[PDB]
Amino acid sequence: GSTLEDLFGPLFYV
Amino acid sequence: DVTNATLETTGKELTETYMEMLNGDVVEVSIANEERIVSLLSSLASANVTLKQLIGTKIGVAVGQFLSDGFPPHIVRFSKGILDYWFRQLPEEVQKQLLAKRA
Repeated sequence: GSTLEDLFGPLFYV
Repeated sequence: DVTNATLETTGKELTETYMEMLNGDVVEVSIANEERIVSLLSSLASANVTLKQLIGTKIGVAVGQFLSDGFPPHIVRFSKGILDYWFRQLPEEVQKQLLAKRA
């Protein structure tokens, strides 16, 4: 399934 | 919501602006590019973006590029707040999967 990196790029964090 | 087409062209222009500014590894920030970045981003700071649009338009990825080391913190804060808002608007358990797979 989608990862946070798929949707927001490899630099984004929560 | 916003149309896919608005998000998609904005994502394309953001990525093209990003790529233009890279002098090899080093980000070069002109006055005009600084101002073009803000203009592109501030059109997205009022958009409600869906998970499907995040998947299809890649707008979150295009905004996320401007969290990298070469950009001014004014721009990096803007990109971070835009992505924070879109992530929080996602359904709670979707937030939990994306987070949990990451831990």
